Amino acid sequence: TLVTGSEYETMLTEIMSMGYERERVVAALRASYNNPHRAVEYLLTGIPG
Repeated sequence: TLVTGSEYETMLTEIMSMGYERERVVAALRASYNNPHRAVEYLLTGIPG
């Protein structure tokens, strides 16, 4: 099922509270495949590009 974006911004907001602006995590989503948890584990490893 497709995702308009809801969960997306919800990833941001969660990982957000975790000291991760919507952009770092969403971009992390672009780098996480849309996943949030991975989005932050990404926030960690450090955005390669």
